[PDB]
Amino acid sequence: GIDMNTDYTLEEVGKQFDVTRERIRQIEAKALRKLRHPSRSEVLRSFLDD
DNA sequence: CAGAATCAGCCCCAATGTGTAATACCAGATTTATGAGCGCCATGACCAGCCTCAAT
Repeated sequence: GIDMNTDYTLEEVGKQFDVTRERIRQIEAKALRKLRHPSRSEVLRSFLDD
């Protein structure tokens, strides 16, 4: 739910993008892995107050 | 000329407004909590080539 009124489910997103649900899942997992890769999001890691 | 009436002037009585510096039971109806169940977005496991390199 980023920069929009509401979020969209994975199936509606796949339908809008003409991409299967599993391919959408794999692309999301690749994006999450790339964000978990180091040398990035250092301020995001610093955003924890514990 | 003195009389008292109905109007302004005057006066007594009531009213509000102020007061600082950090019982009993009976019956009939309703609802929240545990009963399971359909159904599913998303977890874990494959599995075909287009996209990305090598030797001659």
